[PDB]
Amino acid sequence: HTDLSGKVFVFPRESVTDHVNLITPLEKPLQNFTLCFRAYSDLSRAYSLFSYNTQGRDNELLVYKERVGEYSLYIGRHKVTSKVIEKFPAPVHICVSWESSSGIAEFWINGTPLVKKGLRQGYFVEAQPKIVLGQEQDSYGGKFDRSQSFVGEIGDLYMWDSVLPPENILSAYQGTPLPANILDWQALNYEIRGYVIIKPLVWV
Amino acid sequence: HTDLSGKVFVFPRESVTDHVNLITPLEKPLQNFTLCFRAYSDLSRAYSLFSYNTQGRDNELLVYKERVGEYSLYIGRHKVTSKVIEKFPAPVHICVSWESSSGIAEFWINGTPLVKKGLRQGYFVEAQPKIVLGQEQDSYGGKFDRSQSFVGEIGDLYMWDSVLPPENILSAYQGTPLPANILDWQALNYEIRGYVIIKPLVWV
Amino acid sequence: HTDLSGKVFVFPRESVTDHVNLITPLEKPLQNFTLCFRAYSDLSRAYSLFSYNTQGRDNELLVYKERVGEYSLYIGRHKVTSKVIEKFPAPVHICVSWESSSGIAEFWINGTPLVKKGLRQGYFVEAQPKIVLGQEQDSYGGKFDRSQSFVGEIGDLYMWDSVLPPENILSAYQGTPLPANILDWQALNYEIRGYVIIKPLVWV
Amino acid sequence: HTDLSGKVFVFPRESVTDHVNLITPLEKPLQNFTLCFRAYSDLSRAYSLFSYNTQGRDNELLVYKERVGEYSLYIGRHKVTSKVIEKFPAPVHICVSWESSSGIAEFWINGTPLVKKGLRQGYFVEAQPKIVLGQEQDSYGGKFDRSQSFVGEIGDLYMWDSVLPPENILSAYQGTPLPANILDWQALNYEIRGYVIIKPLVWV
Amino acid sequence: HTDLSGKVFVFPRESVTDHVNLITPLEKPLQNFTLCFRAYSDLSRAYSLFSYNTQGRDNELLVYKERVGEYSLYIGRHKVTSKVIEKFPAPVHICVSWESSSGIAEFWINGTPLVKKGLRQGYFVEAQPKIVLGQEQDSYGGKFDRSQSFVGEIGDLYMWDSVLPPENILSAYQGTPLPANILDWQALNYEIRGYVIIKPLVWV
Ligand SMILES: *[C@@H]1O[C@H](CO)[C@@H](O)[C@H](O)[C@H]1NC(C)=O
Ligand SMILES: *[C@@H]1O[C@H](CO)[C@@H](O)[C@H](O)[C@H]1NC(C)=O
Ligand SMILES: *[C@@H]1O[C@H](CO)[C@@H](O)[C@H](O)[C@H]1NC(C)=O
Ligand SMILES: *[C@@H]1O[C@H](CO)[C@@H](O)[C@H](O)[C@H]1NC(C)=O
Ligand SMILES: *[C@@H]1O[C@H](CO)[C@@H](O)[C@H](O)[C@H]1NC(C)=O
Ligand SMILES: CC(=O)N1CCC[C@@H]1C(=O)O
Ligand SMILES: CC(=O)N1CCC[C@@H]1C(=O)O
Ligand SMILES: CC(=O)N1CCC[C@@H]1C(=O)O
Ligand SMILES: CC(=O)N1CCC[C@@H]1C(=O)O
Ligand SMILES: CC(=O)N1CCC[C@@H]1C(=O)O
Ligand SMILES: [Ca+2]
Ligand SMILES: [Ca+2]
Ligand SMILES: [Ca+2]
Ligand SMILES: [Ca+2]
Ligand SMILES: [Ca+2]
Ligand SMILES: [Ca+2]
Ligand SMILES: [Ca+2]
Ligand SMILES: [Ca+2]
Ligand SMILES: [Ca+2]
Ligand SMILES: [Ca+2]
Repeated sequence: HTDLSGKVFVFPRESVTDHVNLITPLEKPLQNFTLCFRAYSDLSRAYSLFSYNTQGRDNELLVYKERVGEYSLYIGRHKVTSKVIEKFPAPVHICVSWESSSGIAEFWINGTPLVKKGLRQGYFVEAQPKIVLGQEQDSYGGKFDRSQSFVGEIGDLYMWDSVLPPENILSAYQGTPLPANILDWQALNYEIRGYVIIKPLVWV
Repeated sequence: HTDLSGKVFVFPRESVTDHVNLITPLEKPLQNFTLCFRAYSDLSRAYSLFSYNTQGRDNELLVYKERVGEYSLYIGRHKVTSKVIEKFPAPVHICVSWESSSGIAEFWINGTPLVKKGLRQGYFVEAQPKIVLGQEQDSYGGKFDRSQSFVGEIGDLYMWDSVLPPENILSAYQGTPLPANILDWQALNYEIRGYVIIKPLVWV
Repeated sequence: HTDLSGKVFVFPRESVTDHVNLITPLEKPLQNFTLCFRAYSDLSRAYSLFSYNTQGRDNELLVYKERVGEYSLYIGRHKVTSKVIEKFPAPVHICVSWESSSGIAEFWINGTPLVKKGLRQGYFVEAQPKIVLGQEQDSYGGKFDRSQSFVGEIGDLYMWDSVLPPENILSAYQGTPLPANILDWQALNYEIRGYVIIKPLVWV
Repeated sequence: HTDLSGKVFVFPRESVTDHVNLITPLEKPLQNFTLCFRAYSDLSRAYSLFSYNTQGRDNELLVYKERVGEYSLYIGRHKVTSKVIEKFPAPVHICVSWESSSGIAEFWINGTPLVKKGLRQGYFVEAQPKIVLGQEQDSYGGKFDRSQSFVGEIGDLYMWDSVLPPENILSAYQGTPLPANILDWQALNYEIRGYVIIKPLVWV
Repeated sequence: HTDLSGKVFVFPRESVTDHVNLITPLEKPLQNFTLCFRAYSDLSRAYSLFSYNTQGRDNELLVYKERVGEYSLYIGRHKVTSKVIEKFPAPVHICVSWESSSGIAEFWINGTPLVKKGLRQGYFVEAQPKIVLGQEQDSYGGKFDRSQSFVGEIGDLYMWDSVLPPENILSAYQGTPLPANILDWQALNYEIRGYVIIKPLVWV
């Protein structure tokens, strides 16, 4: 219930402590989802963008940046990776959807679709998650790793319990996202832990 | 008899099992043909795009991607290769024609002609093929190789028993192909085997 | 009290001793500041752009170019670094701000914001500085290092005791800078030491 | 005489056999000449573009591609080479002129002049040539070398017994060449030997 | 007293002999000068562009190209070098000025200023020079070096006994140079020695 429109979280340093917890009242396992957000980082090493863990389940839903031009999604421990030509460093808009019935994961980078990949067909992503920005969880809420920490800025984060069609991905990219029912940047419940600063978004 | 307009086959993972069989009424050997399709893959290793084998004849008609920027056509186990400047990764539209009387092979990449090459002048491509997408055949219908598997998306596949002139190549590229009499994306008989998913084409 | 409009300092050679002292009656420690200037150098080795030391304190406020595309700010010996795509050699406009309350350092290169970083939250930059262009200080006013010397041209330098908003940054870059209260190019007090020549600015 | 307007010779494979003989009625030594043609090849090794030998005299007039971006002219066994930034692979339009009185050779690539070079000032290129496309001659009409063979397509070839000024070079590049008196694509006397196929020009 | 408007000197081969002597009415030592000319060469090795020697003094005023993207000026055997982004091979317009009072050398490449450098403050360039294009002098008029020879084309050369302001540099670049009192392409006294050919300028 905080509207962060026009603002970003800044993770201004590398650490094993700095992070934001995102709170969602999700109690039903997910068959489908889409996650979109905007990020600006000049890290060359790998890092976690979005870490969603549940009780007894590490890497239940994880968006991980392997290196420049390579984006990975983990579902239930398994992963897929797709490549893109991108400038570095540069602000980026990232969406990824996943659909249990087919296992298909769709990444979109700056409104451009990456090659589809597939994993975990028939799997249900569990609910009552702990969701962390800034660090990658290895436990339910913790066990961070400095070498996976995100340094930079994140904004405009939305998560839906459905697979967005292309037009709705583009809406989000263009700054007019459709209402989101899992996480909503315009009505976000979060906890800052450590050194995270909220600043205006100046790089769009 | 299936209309796949606006859809693609997604081969969402590397494997030695996942493939699509394409079924054609072909009992007469081929003197002339054109084959067009659209593909999107972020593999950098080599892979088969279109594998056509006949009884006792490996690589009877094979479209094979050597590496970024290099496309090969095999006719009757002989091969030619032509080069092109292309982005990686990127969607591509590929056409290739071959004419027995001259032996000339013409590749067209995104509506741009590659340098013509020639092979097997006077040869007839054998009939009663097994045609496979997703894997490269070494037997009549099988003996696949994981290191040659296609991971990504293929759509808009057409095959004609004639050599198309440039305007019809361009028309296919532009999404208004001439009706095709060997294989036709709008009236396709196919068999999915293993993990292959049909999805909307979102990258044109 | 000198108007350097349309002029630059030229540091025309590598040396250990050529430099300009910038004089400001700065008696109270700084909680906030912004520094903007234009520079043109074809050095590929590291160099100091702006060196501010106080008695007994090295690198109290230092803007340092590590290598092409990498800009560093030191506050009380601690540093942050941010990256940018830039041409080399090329003239550049650089602004950097820092805010004690948040620790946030903002670099802007040719009116483009770099990724925010953060350091020294709650700190105050010490007053009574010696401020040097052309050389990096390791003592209070001296102990230079030719391998860190700046060779090239600097102009349009301003320093304010506040964090400028983006509109004021862009005005400095391409419009009328807001008059500045610590250092101001239209009313600058300076001392030339060694081989430094004032010339018209010809590269904007 | 044959009008090859809108057509090309296709040398579809590497060989020591495949070539075209061109026949001119001139029957005089050459003091001045210009030669223009279009070519499209994806060879990265060296190759002969135009080979003119006379009785007992190798490399009497030879246009030879050393590697991407490097064009050589031999006159009377001596050579010059000039460089250009060019795309690879790509269609190219090539003109070269030579003037005995000055020795000056001018290459023009896609209507752009390369650096002038000079050779054989005062020499007369011998009369009664054998002129070959597709292979490099080492004898009067033969002694080819597969490692110097041209694989690809050639069209729009014209040769004049004078040095064309820039405006006439550009006319040739644009597809409105002045009528030519040594060799003329619109009234060409030629002999195909081995595997050379005439096809429509599809790459302009 | 020869008007070379629209023409260039072509140095069509590497040699230790080919050169042009430029003859000037200059008789007093030089405190200030500007030298502009256009050049086109595809040499990648080092070479001399303009060699001005006086009795007993090598490298009295020398414009030397170290390698692509790097231009050097020698005054009285001392050297400065400045860098630029340039295409290779490509025609270039080069101006360089030097002012004894400050020691400042200003290179301009295609109307774009390079970083200023400084040398020989207070020095007077000696009079009664021998000025050579095509070779680098090590004696008063001679002692050439094949590995420093200029191969290619030079035109539009002007030398003034003052430091030109930017507007006048740009005029020369654009083809409307001010009349020049040391050397002037429209009223030039020169001696061709060896293989140098005058041709029309075709690459502007
Ligand atoms: C998941 O999404 C698909 C469309 O992608 C939809 O057809 C399906 O009903 C969704 N499943 C659930 C449980 O909402
Ligand atoms: C194949 O093409 C050639 C030339 O285009 C033509 O002569 C021949 O009839 C074609 N063959 C068939 C069966 O159409
Ligand atoms: C400086 O900005 C701070 C935040 O660091 C702000 O709260 C304060 O008012 C400013 N301090 C001064 C001396 O202007
Ligand atoms: C070749 O060109 C030169 C120009 O130098 C001219 O003098 C000469 O007559 C030309 N030769 C012929 C046969 O036209
Ligand atoms: C050289 O230039 C300076 C300007 O800095 C000028 O004062 C001086 O007179 C010039 N010398 C001559 C002989 O013109
Ligand atoms: C161990 C490791 O490198 N990674 C990469 C992201 C997921 C997984 C982890 O830390 O849990
Ligand atoms: C053996 C091999 O490397 N290749 C490449 C494509 C055709 C052929 C094959 O697998 O049959
Ligand atoms: C020691 C060193 O390499 N540096 C780089 C700039 C700051 C610091 C110094 O010279 O004081
Ligand atoms: C021997 C050789 O390498 N060459 C290159 C072209 C001309 C010459 C020849 O084969 O005759
Ligand atoms: C010796 C040498 O390499 N050089 C480079 C230019 C100046 C100087 C000379 O030849 O005189
Ligand atoms: Ca984990
Ligand atoms: Ca971890
Ligand atoms: Ca096979
Ligand atoms: Ca195989
Ligand atoms: Ca220091
Ligand atoms: Ca130091
Ligand atoms: Ca030969
Ligand atoms: Ca040969
Ligand atoms: Ca010398
Ligand atoms: Ca020398």
